[PDB]
Amino acid sequence: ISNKVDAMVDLLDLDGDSYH
Amino acid sequence: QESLSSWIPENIKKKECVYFVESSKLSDAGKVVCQCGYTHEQHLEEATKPHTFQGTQWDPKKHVQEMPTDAFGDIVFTGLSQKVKKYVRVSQDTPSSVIYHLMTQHWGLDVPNLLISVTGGAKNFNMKPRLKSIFRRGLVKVAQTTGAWIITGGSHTGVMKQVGEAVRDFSLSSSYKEGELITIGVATWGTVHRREGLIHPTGSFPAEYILDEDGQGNLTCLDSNHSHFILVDDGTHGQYGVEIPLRTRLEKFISEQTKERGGVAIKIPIVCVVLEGGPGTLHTIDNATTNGTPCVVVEGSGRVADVIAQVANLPVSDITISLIQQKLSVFFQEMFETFTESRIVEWTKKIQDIVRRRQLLTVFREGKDGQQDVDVAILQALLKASRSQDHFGHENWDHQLKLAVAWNRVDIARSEIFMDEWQWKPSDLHPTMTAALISNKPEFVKLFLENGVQLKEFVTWDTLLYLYENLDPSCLFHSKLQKVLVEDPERPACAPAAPRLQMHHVAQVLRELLGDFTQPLYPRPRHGHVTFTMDPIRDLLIWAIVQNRRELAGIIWAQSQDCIAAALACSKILKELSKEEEDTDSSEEMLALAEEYEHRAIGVFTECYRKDEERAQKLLTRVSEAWGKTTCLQLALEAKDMKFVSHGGIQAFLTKVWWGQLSVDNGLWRVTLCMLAFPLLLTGLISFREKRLQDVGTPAARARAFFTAPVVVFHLNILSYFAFLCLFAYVLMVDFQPVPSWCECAIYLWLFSLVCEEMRQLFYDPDECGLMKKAALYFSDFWNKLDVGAILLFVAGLTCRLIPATLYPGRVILSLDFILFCLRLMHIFTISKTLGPKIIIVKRMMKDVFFFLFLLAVWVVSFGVAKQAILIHNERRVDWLFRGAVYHSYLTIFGFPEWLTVLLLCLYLLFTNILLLNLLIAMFNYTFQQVQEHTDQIWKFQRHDLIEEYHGRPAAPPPFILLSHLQLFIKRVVLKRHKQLKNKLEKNEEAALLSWEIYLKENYLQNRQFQQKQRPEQKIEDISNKVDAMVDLLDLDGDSYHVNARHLLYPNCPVTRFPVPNEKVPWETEFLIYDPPFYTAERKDAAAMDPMGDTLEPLSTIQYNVVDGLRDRRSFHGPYTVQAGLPLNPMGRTGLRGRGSLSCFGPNHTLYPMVTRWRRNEDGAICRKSIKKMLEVLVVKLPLSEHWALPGGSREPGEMLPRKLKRILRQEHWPSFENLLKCGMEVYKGYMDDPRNTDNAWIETVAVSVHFQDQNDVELNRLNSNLHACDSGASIRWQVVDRRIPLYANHKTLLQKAAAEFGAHY
Amino acid sequence: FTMDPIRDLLIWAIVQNRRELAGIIWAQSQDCIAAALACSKILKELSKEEEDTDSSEEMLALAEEYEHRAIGVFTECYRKDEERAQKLL
Ligand SMILES: Nc1ncnc2c1ncn2[C@@H]1O[C@H](COP(=O)(O)OP(=O)(O)OC[C@H]2O[C@@H](O)[C@H](O)[C@@H]2O)[C@@H](O)[C@H]1O
Ligand SMILES: Nc1ncnc2c1ncn2[C@@H]1O[C@H](COP(=O)(O)OP(=O)(O)OC[C@H]2O[C@@H](O)[C@H](O)[C@@H]2O)[C@@H](O)[C@H]1O
Ligand SMILES: [Ca+2]
Repeated sequence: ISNKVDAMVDLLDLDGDSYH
Repeated sequence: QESLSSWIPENIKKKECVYFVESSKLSDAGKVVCQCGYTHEQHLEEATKPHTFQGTQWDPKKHVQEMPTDAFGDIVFTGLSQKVKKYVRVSQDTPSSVIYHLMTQHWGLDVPNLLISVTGGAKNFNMKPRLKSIFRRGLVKVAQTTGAWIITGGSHTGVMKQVGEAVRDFSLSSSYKEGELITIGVATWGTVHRREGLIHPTGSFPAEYILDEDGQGNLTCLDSNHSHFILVDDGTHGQYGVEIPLRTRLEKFISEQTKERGGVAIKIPIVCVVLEGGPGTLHTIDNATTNGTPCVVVEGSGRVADVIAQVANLPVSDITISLIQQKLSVFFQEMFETFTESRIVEWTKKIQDIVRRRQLLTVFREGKDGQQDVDVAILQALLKASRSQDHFGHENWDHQLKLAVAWNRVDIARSEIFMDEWQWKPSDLHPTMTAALISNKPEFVKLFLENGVQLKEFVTWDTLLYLYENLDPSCLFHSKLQKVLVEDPERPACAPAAPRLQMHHVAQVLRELLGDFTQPLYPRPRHGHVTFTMDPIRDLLIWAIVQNRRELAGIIWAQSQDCIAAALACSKILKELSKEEEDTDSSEEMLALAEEYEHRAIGVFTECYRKDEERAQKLLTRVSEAWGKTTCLQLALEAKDMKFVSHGGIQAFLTKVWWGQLSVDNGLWRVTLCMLAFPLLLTGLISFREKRLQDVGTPAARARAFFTAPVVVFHLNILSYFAFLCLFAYVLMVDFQPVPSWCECAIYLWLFSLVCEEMRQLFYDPDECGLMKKAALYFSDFWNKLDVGAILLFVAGLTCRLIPATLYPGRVILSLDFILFCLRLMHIFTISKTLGPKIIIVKRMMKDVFFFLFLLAVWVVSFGVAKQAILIHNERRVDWLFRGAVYHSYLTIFGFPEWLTVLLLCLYLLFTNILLLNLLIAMFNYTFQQVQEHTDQIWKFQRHDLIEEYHGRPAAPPPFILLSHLQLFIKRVVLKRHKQLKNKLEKNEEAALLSWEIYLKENYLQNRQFQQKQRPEQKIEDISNKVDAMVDLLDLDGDSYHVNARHLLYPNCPVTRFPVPNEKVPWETEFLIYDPPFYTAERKDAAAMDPMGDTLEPLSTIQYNVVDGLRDRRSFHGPYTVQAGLPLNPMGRTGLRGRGSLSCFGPNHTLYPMVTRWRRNEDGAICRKSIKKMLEVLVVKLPLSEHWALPGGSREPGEMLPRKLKRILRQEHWPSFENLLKCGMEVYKGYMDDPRNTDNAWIETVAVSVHFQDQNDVELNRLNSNLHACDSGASIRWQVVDRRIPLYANHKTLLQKAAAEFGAHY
Repeated sequence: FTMDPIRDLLIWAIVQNRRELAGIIWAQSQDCIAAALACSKILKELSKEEEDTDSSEEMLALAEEYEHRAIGVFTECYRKDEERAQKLL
């Protein structure tokens, strides 16, 4: 359950000048 | 005390209406009232005289006068309490310095740390029970810790009654605790019921006031719980509200003008708070918030609270006067119809001017899921207000944090106070560390540690003394320390009776708690910057462990120096303390803590054993310098540290001592066989370790090293004792004579040798200890008791054998002696593996079998006397019948006549053969059930002292121990343990050993906390915190006017103006109720200013928007409209008709010059902000302005208008030169917002800015020399520029407008 | 009105083995240490004559809980001020 809810909180937390 | 009673009629005044101006509306049975009607037919306490003018509508400025006050003093309520209460009647206008000097000096109230001013509804107040709960715990809990000053209105009604009750019961329930939550009440002198008894012309040092809740018409009576009383008088009688400006004015002067401890100033923080109110409440909040005190309102509480809390986050322009009465009439639904439009516009104006200043207000929100405290609200209402009030203040940074300690808010203090912008040094956290420690707050000391406070630098000597001065008085150790310190006899001469607390006192109680063997820890002085002890963290550990503070001690153990001594000492102290506790809940926790510390000691030592064993053995035999010159092992012995001594490696150390110089594995039978033959040891018969003795065979050294081992001396003493018994038995059996034999005298010689060995067993003193205590620890031993009983019986028997007339007595006495010696040999079986555990149970069951056997004796005595009385003739023989019946009773106990014989034998069979056997069965079941299996650990703990006693003993069997006694007795005639059980190591060695130890501790701690992370309760807690963060994350998915003009309280002129909302400001919008008073100043009819303050006459003829000669009566912005021959404000409406204190109508033109320069560092380069730079302005402070402001003058003269600001300030002749140099740059011109604006006479300005770019010698040199500044002013000085710097807010607008011209910061 | 109302309601709610109702109305009681012991005495004197194998166990455990409540109040009042707390017995 803890691994499930940590995957859940990870998924919910998921939401130049060119010179010489 | 009489200085007060003289001082009050000198100092304070009180108001007096002097003339009868008879009121038109005659009062309710007070028809003779002259518009105040206090105590006469008139409003007079003197002759109601004509006074040369009977002025109709007698002016309160002109009629009412001041008089010296006599109504002061003390008070008591008749029977309702027993304590006394101070009270003072005070004038309407009084300097707050006077009242502060009174309350400090002549009342004896020290300076506070917090000022809560609570306000609410007085006569008509109703509350839900949930609101009632916060007053009982939230207000009292936050008042009682910080040492607050609850200031409120003094009344017996409503909310003030709730505060009065909720502070009273705390004082009763405190159970004679020190200190009382001081409470000061302020009410008006007019609306007091029975105040005629209070006026005593002399000093009323006693007084009596009886409250009566019957005669309350217009008036109201006092409350009986407030501890000081202040009665503002006004001269009026029934007025409500003459106490608000005095309370608000006094609160500020107390908060921000009295504490200046190391610096400029430091302000005592201050909070106003409301519950539910009406028209008195809004005026109080509005008058308070202009003075800088924050205000927290509570949601879900009452009428005014809800209508403020609904309009909290709204924009300021969004308030409609319709919306006000709409939200008003629903919450005021009892008296909603009692509202008129003028009351609606007044309340709309007040709510507008309050919710403008969003910094100084907070809502409690009534979160109602935890319903946490007032404290979480009050802290944020401090912090938001403190930043806005000042940015350079440092008192709030250190004064605030301390307060945040006392309510246990670590998330707030971490997030808000410890973000940035403090620039603290770490040692500056030292005093606020200390109060975090005494108040037992582990979280804040953990946060200070993670922020970088060093314990080793922190604990000074005097700091430790102060720590012990403030022990928790509930604990047992405080009572024991008090019982010592009161019984301290050597403190004769001092100013007081209770002398002091010195460190040798707590050292003396610690020595008696710890045991006799240690030395005193702290020395007594035989008589700086920072005196340090030998080891600081030891002392703090002792302090935190005597008071049963668990989680605090668990932190500061982790920084300890030498840990294995420390955990065992803290186990010993707790076990010695938990016996004398006598409270059924303290003893269990105080025991389990000691068990946890035993676990910590085992956990460190089992690491250090596994890393390197032979070094880890050196850790036990070390003598610790810290804990009073003892070792670790003896400390573990005295504490009955059962689980510690049964560890494997320490038992291996004990065995390695036991087998001595030779190896440990060669068994016992081979030991007996090499004991049998002398050169068998010289042969390859036995083992050895330390192979220089095993390989290189030096047989003299090998024989000496063989005899040095204590197993050898043990077996030799056993053999000699055995032969002693056998030859003693032979001389006792047949070889006994009245003349002494020779086999007898040899045996008496061997027993003399035994008694001299027991003598040196008693007299040996390795370290100095109590000699009587040495005898006590001797005689506490079981086998010592048996040995001394045997020797005293022996010398008594030898005395009896020296009597030839008692030979058969004396001989059999020496028999009984023999029996004692037999039990001595049972001592041998303690050393076995398998028998000692059984011997323990015998030593157990002796204790109750004794008290059983006494009962058996009384039973058999009763039986014997009964049988002797029933079955004999009447006889009194000496030893015939009594001894015959005693032998018959011994035959019975060791193993018509028909009915009586059957009755006697059946009584014997039912009694002595049955029930006491069942007592024995039950008692020994209860005994043997209890022993369980602990017995092996009891034996392993019992193993040590035998090895000790044989290690100390000399090597000879006791016929030859005299050879040992002679050399030791002659060495102690002329002028120290062995170095295998206690040795003082090299200092250089001990440093390396302790560093190795303190390395290994941190390796223990990680495994400890990591496996503590695997308990399931920890996992459930982590899952709950995860899902609460998850539900929080998922739950996550105005019109600019002249607002300083509309603001009330026209300065230096006690008048008012009309309430004007944000709607009816401009001249375009019609306001049908707009009726401002035609207000003029007293100096509006005066000198060279225009006399048109009373321009209803045709005297108003000067030029409008044109220069009427020297009066350039023309705006820089544009042409003002004229109505009824007077100009109107082009900006809108202000609420006051007339000229006011201004010179003339329209604009009154003035020039505001500002000087600017750069702020350099110590080098001379520009100091830098985050992006911009630092700027300096030169400002003035007048002696009666209490404010810094710009040196700007009225432009009534042409060029000397800066000299009209600064003739006295700048110079006289060089001032005209700098005025020639004053050709600078202009930033802003036109109409200016100001509180001195009516609808007619406003202020227009021109603003010039002159600058110093170079900060060396140039234009600035002329400003330096051309300065005669000290003319008629208090102070002028240069000043840093920032957005928080003190000034008029009107001038702050000028600086924030002109700071863009040079790019300074903000 | 009677001499003390909440006493009577406590008696009524405790003779009928209503647990969670009695636990509420104990909290408003007047003199609590007498009340918890009286309600323990009534339950122990009643649970003997019950003769139902399921009612007697709950009717006994309730009395044990009320003994716990009396101890819990008295150990507070002892710790605050001992010599006044002796006057309570
Ligand atoms: N100082 C007073 N003492 C007792 N009663 C009062 C007082 N002032 C007003 N009252 C009565 O209270 C009634 C209205 O009470 P509310 O509107 O609930 O309270 P409010 O008038 O807002 O008074 C706020 C009160 O709090 C105090 O800090 C302050 O002295 C102010 O008077 C009125 O009928 C009035 O007679
Ligand atoms: N824009 C403003 N912002 C704040 N306060 C103001 C402003 N304009 C005037 N005041 C206040 O109004 C009060 C009366 O105004 P003036 O006396 O006309 O102002 P000024 O002449 O600059 O000050 C005279 C000073 O001499 C002292 O006797 C007196 O204490 C006052 O500080 C003063 O105390 C001043 O502090
Ligand atoms: Ca002995």
